[PDB]
Amino acid sequence: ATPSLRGRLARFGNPRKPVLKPNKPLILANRVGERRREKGEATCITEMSVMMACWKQNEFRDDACRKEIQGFLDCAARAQEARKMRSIQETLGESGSLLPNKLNKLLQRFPNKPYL
Amino acid sequence: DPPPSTLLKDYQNVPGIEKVDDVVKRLLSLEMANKKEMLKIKQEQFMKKIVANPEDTRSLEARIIALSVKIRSYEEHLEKHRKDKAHKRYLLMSIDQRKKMLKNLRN
Amino acid sequence: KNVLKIRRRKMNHHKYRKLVKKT
Amino acid sequence: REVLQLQEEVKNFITRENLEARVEAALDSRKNYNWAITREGLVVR
Amino acid sequence: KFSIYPPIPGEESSLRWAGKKFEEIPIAHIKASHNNTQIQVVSASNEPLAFASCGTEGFRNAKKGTGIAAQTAGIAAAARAKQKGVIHIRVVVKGLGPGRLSAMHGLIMGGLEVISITDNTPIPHNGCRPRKARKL
Amino acid sequence: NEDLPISMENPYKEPLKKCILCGKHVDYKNVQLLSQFVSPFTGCIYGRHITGLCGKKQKEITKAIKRAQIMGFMPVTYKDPAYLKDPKVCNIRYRE
Amino acid sequence: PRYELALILKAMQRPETAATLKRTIEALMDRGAIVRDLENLGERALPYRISAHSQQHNRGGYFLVDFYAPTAAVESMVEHLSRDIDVIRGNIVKHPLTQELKECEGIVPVPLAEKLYSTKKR
Amino acid sequence: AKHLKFIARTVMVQEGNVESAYRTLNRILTMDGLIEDIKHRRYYEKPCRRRQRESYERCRRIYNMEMARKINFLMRKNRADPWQGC
Amino acid sequence: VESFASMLRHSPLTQMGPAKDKLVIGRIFHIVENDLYIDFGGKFHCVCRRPEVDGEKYQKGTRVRLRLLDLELTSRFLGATTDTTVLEANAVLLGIQ
RNA sequence: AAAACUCCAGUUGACACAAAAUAGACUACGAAAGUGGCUUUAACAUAUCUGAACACACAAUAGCUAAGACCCAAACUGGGAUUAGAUACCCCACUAUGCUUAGCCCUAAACCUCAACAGUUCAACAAAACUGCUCGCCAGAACACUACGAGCCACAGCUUAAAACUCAAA
Ligand SMILES: [Mg+2]
Ligand SMILES: [Mg+2]
Ligand SMILES: [Mg+2]
Ligand SMILES: [Mg+2]
Ligand SMILES: [Mg+2]
Ligand SMILES: [Mg+2]
Ligand SMILES: [Mg+2]
Ligand SMILES: [Mg+2]
Ligand SMILES: [Mg+2]
Ligand SMILES: [Mg+2]
Ligand SMILES: [Mg+2]
Ligand SMILES: [Mg+2]
Ligand SMILES: [Mg+2]
Ligand SMILES: [Zn+2]
Repeated sequence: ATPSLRGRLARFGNPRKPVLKPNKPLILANRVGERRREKGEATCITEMSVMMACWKQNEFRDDACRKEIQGFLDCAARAQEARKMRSIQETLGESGSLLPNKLNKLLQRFPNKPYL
Repeated sequence: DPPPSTLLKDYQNVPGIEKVDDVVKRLLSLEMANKKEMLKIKQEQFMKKIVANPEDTRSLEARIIALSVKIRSYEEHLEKHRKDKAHKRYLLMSIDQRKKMLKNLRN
Repeated sequence: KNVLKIRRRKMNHHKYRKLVKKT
Repeated sequence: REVLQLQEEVKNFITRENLEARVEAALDSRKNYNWAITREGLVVR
Repeated sequence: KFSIYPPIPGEESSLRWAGKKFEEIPIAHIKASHNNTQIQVVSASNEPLAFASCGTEGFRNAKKGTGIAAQTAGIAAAARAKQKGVIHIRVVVKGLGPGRLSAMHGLIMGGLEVISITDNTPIPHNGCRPRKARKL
Repeated sequence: NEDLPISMENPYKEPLKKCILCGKHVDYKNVQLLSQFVSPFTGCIYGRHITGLCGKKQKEITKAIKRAQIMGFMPVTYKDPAYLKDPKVCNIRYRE
Repeated sequence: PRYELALILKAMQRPETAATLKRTIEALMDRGAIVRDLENLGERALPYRISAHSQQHNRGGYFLVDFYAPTAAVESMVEHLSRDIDVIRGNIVKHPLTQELKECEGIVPVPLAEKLYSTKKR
Repeated sequence: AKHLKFIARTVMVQEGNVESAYRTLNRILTMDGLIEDIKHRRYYEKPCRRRQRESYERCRRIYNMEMARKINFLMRKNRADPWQGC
Repeated sequence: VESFASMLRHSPLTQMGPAKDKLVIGRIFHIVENDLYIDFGGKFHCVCRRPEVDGEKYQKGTRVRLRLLDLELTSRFLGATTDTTVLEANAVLLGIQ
């Protein structure tokens, strides 16, 4: 249930102070905003931290801690193919709903009618 | 000032008044009530005192009595709360309205 | 509307207040 | 009806002579004001 | 079966952690400011057991308010708690800084078992007036 | 002319919807109902979009909740754990 | 007007609780009230630690005094309750059963507001 | 400070999914609007700016619920082409 | 001769009342993949997903039963002066015959 | 980053003359300013309408006078950064002030820039176009929220408010 718009705007005949002051007219556009891009991630920090603790505790020797060096390398790899898969998934389809351009095609088929 | 033991305006026509308990008389009296009921009693006492028919409440005289008792109430309110500007404005506008209808009734 | 007339008056008032302070 | 209904209720008022017995009776008794509402307009006590 | 609601104190509760009830598990307080993260581990009767922070663990000025710094501080606090004999822990976090979940992960990697998460962030009901806006 | 339509008030008219408390008396001492309309974790009073209450009932619920909290009948910061078992009525889904 | 006094009292024994209730009621009748009823919601834990009269209280006994008082006695009753040291919290309010319930037809449906903007091209 | 200590804003971890419990708690605070209250109370929002922001949020809410209603109303017509060759 | 008002009175579309929760038989007249286009009479047709159970006796000309949630499916939106119609009614397919 | 603090920081317990999360997706009250923690008291003019810039009553914030309060914020100022300079933006500390009582001051982009009452269905942008009646106000720009005169608990003030010279536009 949307909030009402009965006496919310400064119009003629309204005995109240305006509730809302829109800078844009409250009319549905025939467009949908584009899909916003994801932000910075800075992955692999935990595995880098544990490798990096091992280094400080063992005077930087792989032949001591191959195991979490390998863990960091795997996490870096898995992050890179995860980036690839999320890029391909976003080019393929949006999760749940549809893409903004197909939604735009629907809205061009059914335009808003703010006039007569 | 009506006495605090005066009975309410809406309650002063019931047949059983002198036989009920004194706690009931106190309960329906004006001490255990508010200033709007006190003003109703004062206004109807004035109506019985001054006008021909106290069952009109649609004439110039009745309206002047109503604004006069409201003016009295505003004066008491300001005497306690000197700094009430809203009720000071209401008192001044009531004085002007009473003067207007006084002029109309005189003319 | 732009604020060019507001700007004219703003500088007028600023210079007037500076003059009064100076004298 | 208002005056008559008010008349019989005065018989159960607290006075100076009913004070200690009424206080003890109140201490023995207990009233619960809590009740709940359902999704339907129904009261669960 | 499971309830995310914590057990009420003065009632029967079958939930146990090494025989101990919910009400006497030690508590780790993580104040996560915008420039630092401070972890203090206390018992239920308020005996301090472990205290570590980013400045304690070596980061000096602006590297303090990072995830890795809070992880390091949480690891060290969990190490001191393990020396003092702490296994299970209840986390209470205060603040919205960068190292909140990082400090929780630091406790976990240090080797403590978190059983309940509480957010005690101070939100006034319009008390003191905060600083003026930055013209940034 | 006998088959022309005629003017009447609308039949097939469903009766107007009524809130759950509509016709009920909200009292500040009824901290089981007030706890129902208070949020379980942070003690926040819910809005119309969550409670599904009409405007007058939402106003009475708000005033009674604030009154009970300042008179020492209700906790402010949390719902009573003793009343965290009542019939849920508020259209809010925290868990997943 | 008819008032209701919500009274959170100290967690005490029966004679002390009876003595405190007696003191409060006779105070009310000396200030000029006629008392309708005494109700016992009972002893229970407080929602929060109420600190009153240099004591920290965790539990309390909840009582109601439904009564009828003249207009200018509520202030005196509040001052007496403030000076009493067995009252954790006393509050005098107008009566919910004296305020009357209005009958409701139901929630009225509100439509979508129309003619907010002109029908020009824009 | 005067309330019971370990009831408000407390979630319990189930088999050790502490990350899932933290997500749940963050979801509690986001749905009750506590997080945005904290972000907006880090610095003082002057009352005129508070009123501008609340009016803007309310207009944005009105537009977004209308837009979502239109989208959900037209997704049923978003089918395959019924009469392909025109 | 019979007047149009009499026609409208002794028309089934008027004797039906509101369309909501009224069981109405209809015919399938067009199919696209698994989107069956059913007529139920009245002005518009409805579109129903093919039920996967017994999904092969749903062909062109099949008699089905419908619940008819709506008759036209229109709605007015935020800036509009008239409402947005979809030229299609709403119904739920319950079965055959 | 530096400066600053280390009589510092974290947990717990006592604790306000300050400010009033959520409710608030509500659209209310008031003449306007304004009003959103709880309780109680008093209380929200006019049974035609318009109408005082020769009056009377109010009027955000800032400010003045005197006496208090002091968590926090903060003009000014000091210190640290920045810069060619930085009397700024950025960080820290602190005062006038914001609060209360009493008295002034009487101003706002005091603007919903859209007068009151009654009623009806196109210049351009904005918030569709109008009718009857009344009051207030306006008549090229700049000089000019100025000069002078007058009034005012105002004395670096407020209200009212020109002209000369200039331009052929604004
Ligand atoms: Mg604009
Ligand atoms: Mg230094
Ligand atoms: Mg007039
Ligand atoms: Mg005037
Ligand atoms: Mg300060
Ligand atoms: Mg100071
Ligand atoms: Mg104050
Ligand atoms: Mg002023
Ligand atoms: Mg304003
Ligand atoms: Mg104007
Ligand atoms: Mg006028
Ligand atoms: Mg000026
Ligand atoms: Mg001047
Ligand atoms: Zn209702």
